Amino acid sequence: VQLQESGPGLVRPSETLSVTCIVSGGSISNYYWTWIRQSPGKGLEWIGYISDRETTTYNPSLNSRAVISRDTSKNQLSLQLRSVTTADTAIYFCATARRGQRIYGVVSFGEFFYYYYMDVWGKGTAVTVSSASTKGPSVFPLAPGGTAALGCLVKDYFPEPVTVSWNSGALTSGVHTFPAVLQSSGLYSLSSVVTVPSSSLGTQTYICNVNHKPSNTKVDKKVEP
Amino acid sequence: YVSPLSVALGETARISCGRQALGSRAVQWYQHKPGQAPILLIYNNQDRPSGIPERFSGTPDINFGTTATLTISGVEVGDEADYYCHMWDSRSGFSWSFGGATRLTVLSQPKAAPSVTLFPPSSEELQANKATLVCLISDFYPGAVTVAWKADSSPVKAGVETTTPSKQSNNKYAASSYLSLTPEQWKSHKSYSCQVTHEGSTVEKTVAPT
Amino acid sequence: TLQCTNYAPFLINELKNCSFNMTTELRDKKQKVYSLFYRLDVVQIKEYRLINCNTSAITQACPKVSFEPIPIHYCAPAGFAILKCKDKKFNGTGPCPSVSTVQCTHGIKPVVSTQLLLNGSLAEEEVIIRSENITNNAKNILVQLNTPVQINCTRPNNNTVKSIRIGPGQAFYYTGDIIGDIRMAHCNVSKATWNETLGKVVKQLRKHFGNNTIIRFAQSSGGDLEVTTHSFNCGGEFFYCNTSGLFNSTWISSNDSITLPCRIKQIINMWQRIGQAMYAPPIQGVIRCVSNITGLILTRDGGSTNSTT
Amino acid sequence: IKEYRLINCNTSAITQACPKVSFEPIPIHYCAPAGF
Ligand SMILES: *[C@@H]1O[C@H](CO)[C@@H](O[C@@H]2O[C@H](CO)[C@@H](O[C@@H]3O[C@H](CO[C@H]4O[C@H](CO[C@H]5O[C@H](CO)[C@@H](O)[C@H](O)[C@@H]5O[C@H]5O[C@H](CO)[C@@H](O)[C@H](O)[C@@H]5O)[C@@H](O)[C@H](O[C@H]5O[C@H](CO)[C@@H](O)[C@H](O)[C@@H]5O)[C@@H]4O)[C@@H](O)[C@H](O[C@H]4O[C@H](CO)[C@@H](O)[C@H](O)[C@@H]4O[C@H]4O[C@H](CO)[C@@H](O)[C@H](O)[C@@H]4O[C@H]4O[C@H](CO)[C@@H](O)[C@H](O)[C@@H]4O)[C@@H]3O)[C@H](O)[C@H]2NC(C)=O)[C@H](O)[C@H]1NC(C)=O
Ligand SMILES: *[C@@H]1O[C@H](CO)[C@@H](O[C@@H]2O[C@H](CO)[C@@H](O[C@@H]3O[C@H](CO[C@H]4O[C@H](CO)[C@@H](O)[C@H](O)[C@@H]4O)[C@@H](O)[C@H](O[C@H]4O[C@H](CO)[C@@H](O)[C@H](O)[C@@H]4O[C@H]4O[C@H](CO)[C@@H](O)[C@H](O)[C@@H]4O[C@H]4O[C@H](CO)[C@@H](O)[C@H](O)[C@@H]4O)[C@@H]3O)[C@H](O)[C@H]2NC(C)=O)[C@H](O)[C@H]1NC(C)=O
Ligand SMILES: *[C@@H]1O[C@H](CO)[C@@H](O[C@@H]2O[C@H](CO)[C@@H](O[C@@H]3O[C@H](CO)[C@@H](O)[C@H](O[C@H]4O[C@H](CO)[C@@H](O)[C@H](O)[C@@H]4O[C@H]4O[C@H](CO)[C@@H](O)[C@H](O)[C@@H]4O)[C@@H]3O)[C@H](O)[C@H]2NC(C)=O)[C@H](O)[C@H]1NC(C)=O
Ligand SMILES: *[C@@H]1O[C@H](CO)[C@@H](O[C@@H]2O[C@H](CO)[C@@H](O[C@@H]3O[C@H](CO)[C@@H](O)[C@H](O[C@H]4O[C@H](CO)[C@@H](O)[C@H](O)[C@@H]4O[C@H]4O[C@H](CO)[C@@H](O)[C@H](O)[C@@H]4O)[C@@H]3O)[C@H](O)[C@H]2NC(C)=O)[C@H](O)[C@H]1NC(C)=O
Ligand SMILES: *[C@@H]1O[C@H](CO)[C@@H](O[C@@H]2O[C@H](CO)[C@@H](O[C@@H]3O[C@H](CO)[C@@H](O)[C@H](O[C@H]4O[C@H](CO)[C@@H](O)[C@H](O)[C@@H]4O)[C@@H]3O)[C@H](O)[C@H]2NC(C)=O)[C@H](O)[C@H]1NC(C)=O
Ligand SMILES: *[C@@H]1O[C@H](CO)[C@@H](O[C@@H]2O[C@H](CO)[C@@H](O[C@@H]3O[C@H](CO)[C@@H](O)[C@H](O[C@H]4O[C@H](CO)[C@@H](O)[C@H](O)[C@@H]4O)[C@@H]3O)[C@H](O)[C@H]2NC(C)=O)[C@H](O)[C@H]1NC(C)=O
Ligand SMILES: *[C@@H]1O[C@H](CO)[C@@H](O[C@@H]2O[C@H](CO)[C@@H](O)[C@H](O)[C@H]2NC(C)=O)[C@H](O)[C@H]1NC(C)=O
Ligand SMILES: *[C@@H]1O[C@H](CO)[C@@H](O[C@@H]2O[C@H](CO)[C@@H](O)[C@H](O)[C@H]2NC(C)=O)[C@H](O)[C@H]1NC(C)=O
Ligand SMILES: *[C@@H]1O[C@H](CO)[C@@H](O[C@@H]2O[C@H](CO)[C@@H](O)[C@H](O)[C@H]2NC(C)=O)[C@H](O)[C@H]1NC(C)=O
Ligand SMILES: *[C@@H]1O[C@H](CO)[C@@H](O[C@@H]2O[C@H](CO)[C@@H](O)[C@H](O)[C@H]2NC(C)=O)[C@H](O)[C@H]1NC(C)=O
Ligand SMILES: *[C@@H]1O[C@H](CO)[C@@H](O)[C@H](O)[C@H]1NC(C)=O
Ligand SMILES: *[C@@H]1O[C@H](CO)[C@@H](O)[C@H](O)[C@H]1NC(C)=O
Ligand SMILES: *[C@@H]1O[C@H](CO)[C@@H](O)[C@H](O)[C@H]1NC(C)=O
Ligand SMILES: *[C@@H]1O[C@H](CO)[C@@H](O)[C@H](O)[C@H]1NC(C)=O
Repeated sequence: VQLQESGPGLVRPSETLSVTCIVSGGSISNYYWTWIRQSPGKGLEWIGYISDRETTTYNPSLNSRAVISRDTSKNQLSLQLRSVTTADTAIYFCATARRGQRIYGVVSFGEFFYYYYMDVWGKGTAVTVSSASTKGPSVFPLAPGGTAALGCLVKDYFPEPVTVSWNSGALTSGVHTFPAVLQSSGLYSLSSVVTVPSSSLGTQTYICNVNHKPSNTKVDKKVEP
Repeated sequence: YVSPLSVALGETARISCGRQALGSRAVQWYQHKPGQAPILLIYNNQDRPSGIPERFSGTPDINFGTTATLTISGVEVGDEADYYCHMWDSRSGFSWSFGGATRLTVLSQPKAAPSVTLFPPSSEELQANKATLVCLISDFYPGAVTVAWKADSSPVKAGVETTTPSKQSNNKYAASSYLSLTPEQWKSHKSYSCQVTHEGSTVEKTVAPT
Repeated sequence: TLQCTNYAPFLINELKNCSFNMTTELRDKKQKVYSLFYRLDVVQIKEYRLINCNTSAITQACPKVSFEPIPIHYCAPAGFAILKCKDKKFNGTGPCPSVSTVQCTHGIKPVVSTQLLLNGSLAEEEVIIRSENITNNAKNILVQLNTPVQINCTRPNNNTVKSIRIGPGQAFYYTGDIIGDIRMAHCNVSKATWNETLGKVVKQLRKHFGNNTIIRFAQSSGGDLEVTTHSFNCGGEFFYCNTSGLFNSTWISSNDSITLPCRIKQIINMWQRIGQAMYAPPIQGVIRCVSNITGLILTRDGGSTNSTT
Repeated sequence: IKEYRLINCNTSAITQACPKVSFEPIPIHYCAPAGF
């Protein structure tokens, strides 16, 4: 099974966050499904889950602010969190959950317990809780061992994340997109470079595909010396 | 939340559970690497999903008074990560918490040298009335690095914003430093330099307005 | 006065953790200690008290003595004698054709028990029904089995004991906190053998009530907690077993071992004794005793309509 | 433990000898019954 999240990426404080998780390659109807988040400088927090009977159960530490649902017609799991605050900023993961039984004695004496385990997970989706509007990144080319270095500056965007691609597939390696820097302005800037042959220069072509979905913005840059 | 552990490369690591079970237990072990999705390594105390290497193992609950432990034999640089022990027992109730993470570090980890690439401001950025020098540092281990900018022979104190080093998909670290100038300041000096000191050794790159 | 809370992680199940003051060995000095009580021993007014403290005084059984019944021979003095009936089909009073004489009886185990009789002597040939007025319901009914059924009784809970000194020389042994799982005491009885035994008893029962009459079995429905349950002793602890599983049947014309729930009480007044009660000291470790059910004690519901039920 | 306690109070209970009785040992004759 495959899980892919989708999200707002930016939510104002006191508003309602919403994230969705599409499942492929297995039926939604026969499984339990759950949401987990990671907030910065904290650990993985278990939010709650939904049963095959569409019954929901939630961590008390969410304080009933969370609602989890299923839409079999789109095979999609969903989650809303109302009344968010900056602590609700987090990568949000959707996962499968299996029920197991730990039995230590007699069933009738109730001498057993249930536990769950998450065997399949999503990549996560970044969701930020912040006042400001989306800001598109101005992108600037960074001009060029028998190799040269080539790059694109992705300047002053908000919020994270930015996707960077080069020619799509052909430039897969050796290409390195560095972590971004959080400016004192609160803007983000990253860089993406690739190592190329000096002889290829002036004869070949390279551009970087810069995606800022929250902007949302789209651009390409032709790098030239 | 973080509990640091350091292990020599190629030996057997033993990660204790944060909690000791009141009653007979079902423990799950998750591996979480920064910026990636967590992985289920062990479920039901000792059971291993398909694809998880038989290098990892847990302690079975035979009712002996033995704490939940995660064993990793032949520990590799790729096993550097956080390990959480999800503990279910009969007298605790439904356990919402994953517990704290044991941060595993692999060690006598060779001391690789950093690679450094310095880019001058773009012709476009200067026509946009901005200038930023970009110093990229990659492929180093260990992760501690010091980056200093110089204008000619003197140290720039500001305009400098640097990312914290983090491990990349070749298990080595990478960081970037950005020095933003005004175009007139850029044309002002003969040269700017990005100087990186790693493990006592110092290397440097240089660019000039042209 | 005991300040008590429920255990706290009780999913489906009673025993309570209490704290209280206690006189130490010095009269003047006091100690605050805690003990675990099965909730039969305490009652409330969270504040609690022991059940016994308004009815009678209490004394603690010495730890050394054992409650494991051993055969005892009753002897008559010289000049007197004991006559022993060896008639197999002996129906409970009457003339015994085959009689032998002894100065002392055989080893009789003083097994303290309720409802079902334990570790006794088995009647040869047919199972034997002994009463005093068969048409009368008020008088109980004694049953002696020919085949003993096997009953395995265990207290799974890991009981730990501590010793707190409450006065000069005096030392109370209290139930420490349990280590490991919380399981309730129980008793197993092979359903096959118990169904055979129950069959054979009703065969001999119908000899006194005409021949295809409806013979059903129901639970105890009268009297106090101490009498309605199969009370007995095992390893030191006093078990109060609910026997609803066995006596839930109706007769006309895998292993599947039955399981019986047992509660535990440490304050006891057996044989209708009101006055000086006993505190059964807690027993360290897990308990398991295997016993025989050699007899039974039954009672009718009343004048029955006679050939009706 | 200036505070003190009696040595015995943690080992056993205690009782006071009556004043009247004397601990002055007197000759005692051990006798066997008739036939022995
Ligand atoms: C009076 O009579 C009373 C009743 O009449 C009686 O009460 C009984 O008490 C006993 C204990 O005294 C109870 O016994 C326990 O039984 C548990 C359940 O056992 C059954 O189920 C398991 C597991 O099966 C599931 O998983 C497997 C995975 O392979 C699947 O294949 C199965 O299909 C099944 O999955 C279904 O069920 C799930 C729910 O459980 C569902 O979610 C799922 O969707 C599926 O539908 C079977 O493996 C058992 O079979 C084995 O045992 C039988 C004998 O019973 C053998 O004939 C057979 O060959 C097998 O060996 C069985 O069918 C046990 O789990 C439990 O034992 C564990 O707990 C104790 C302590 O709490 C541990 O000390 C012990 O080690 C066991 O732990 C192991 O398993 C856990 C949980 O999985 C692990 O986390 C743990 O680490 C440990 O693993 C280790 O051991 C494994 C082998 O056990 C080994 O594989 C591992 O590699 C590792 O080393 C315990 O035995 C019994 O239930 C009571 N009866 C009732 C009705 O409740 C009472 O005692 C009598 N009184 C007397 C006599 O005085
Ligand atoms: C119907 O008939 C059947 C058949 O007889 C009955 O089933 C029997 O029931 C017996 C009593 O209920 C039970 O006997 C007990 O067995 C325990 C386990 O036995 C094992 O060890 C012996 C060797 O000692 C082996 O031969 C045997 O094979 C087993 O391996 C014993 O441990 C029990 O002894 C203890 O309890 C009795 C009270 O019942 C005490 O008098 C005795 O001193 C023992 O207590 C000490 O040890 C325990 C250990 O946990 C301590 O907790 C406790 O504080 C005591 O420790 C103090 O004293 C020691 C010694 O002075 C000292 O060193 C220490 O420091 C402490 O101060 C007991 O013997 C039979 O096992 C059982 N038969 C079978 C086959 O299973 C059935 O009950 C009958 N039905 C009914 C209703 O009664
Ligand atoms: C020392 O203390 C212990 C414990 O603290 C005492 O043990 C308890 O004793 C009390 C009363 O003595 C007893 O309570 C009764 O239990 C009966 C059996 O379970 C109940 O049937 C009875 O209920 C009736 O009385 C209630 C008022 O108390 C009414 O509210 C209720 O509706 C019942 O009344 C109906 O029935 C009667 C009789 O048919 C009728 O007249 C009425 O009109 C009405 O129809 C009580 O609840 C406890 O059960 C005992 N506790 C335990 C654990 O056994 C012990 O008695 C004290 N010692 C001495 C010497 O008194
Ligand atoms: C009730 O109270 C009365 C009085 O309050 C108790 O009587 C006293 O009991 C204590 C201990 O029970 C006893 O103290 C010991 O006396 C021994 C004999 O004189 C000493 O040899 C012993 O010393 C060892 O233990 C000390 C720690 O307590 C150490 O500091 C010391 O170094 C000694 O240890 C060495 O020796 C041991 C054994 O060889 C060895 O393992 C060690 O490694 C080390 O080498 C104690 O001082 C008093 O003497 C008793 N008082 C009187 C007046 O007789 C009574 O016991 C209490 N009742 C009960 C039931 O306990
Ligand atoms: C049955 O009741 C008895 C009452 O006598 C009970 O014994 C006591 O239980 C409490 C449970 O809170 C114990 O208190 C704990 O003691 C430990 C060790 O000293 C502390 O670390 C604990 O502090 C943590 O938890 C607090 C909860 O609010 C937090 O605020 C705090 O920051 C810590 O995280 C806690 O104070 C107490 O020690 C025992 N008493 C004795 C004498 O042992 C017994 O546990 C109850 N039974 C069961 C099964 O729980
Ligand atoms: C009921 O609960 C109690 C807990 O209060 C429990 O008692 C514990 O049992 C174990 C035995 O199963 C005891 O462990 C032993 O203790 C002795 C004395 O300290 C040690 O010598 C033993 O060491 C051996 O085992 C080691 C294993 O690593 C070896 O390394 C070593 O070389 C020895 O071979 C062992 O540790 C434990 O001390 C008690 N605890 C207490 C407080 O008494 C009891 O088992 C439970 N009851 C039942 C019936 O299970
Ligand atoms: C056991 O059975 C015998 C039958 O042999 C009973 O003895 C008879 O009892 C009746 C009353 O029930 C008397 O009228 C007869 O005189 C007795 N007959 C003989 C031959 O003695 C005996 O009562 C039965 N015992 C019980 C407890 O029912
Ligand atoms: C419980 O019943 C069993 C039989 O089910 C008894 O075991 C027999 O004991 C006698 C001694 O009276 C031996 O001669 C037999 O050989 C035993 N049977 C077997 C199959 O070995 C046991 O003694 C009874 N327990 C009691 C009365 O405490
Ligand atoms: C009570 O316990 C005894 C012994 O622990 C049980 O006897 C066992 O029975 C099974 C077959 O049902 C045999 O495989 C074992 O070999 C027996 N054990 C021994 C030591 O002989 C008996 O079945 C138990 N009774 C109940 C009702 O469960
Ligand atoms: C012993 O177990 C039986 C279960 O069979 C209990 O019987 C129940 O009692 C309640 C009233 O207390 C009735 O309303 C239920 O209908 C009974 N259950 C059934 C299945 O008929 C009984 O109370 C238990 N006895 C004790 C003393 O705890
Ligand atoms: C012990 O006695 C004191 C009075 O000094 C009281 O306050 C306390 O509640 C008592 N202990 C318990 C467990 O109630
Ligand atoms: C005993 O049974 C006889 C038989 O008819 C009956 O007459 C008598 O009243 C009964 N005795 C008692 C005390 O019930
Ligand atoms: C009842 O059945 C027994 C055994 O078959 C038989 O001996 C007896 O005659 C029957 N009684 C009547 C009244 O038919
Ligand atoms: C025990 O009695 C209950 C109540 O009528 C009934 O539901 C159950 O089937 C009975 N058990 C057996 C084994 O007959």
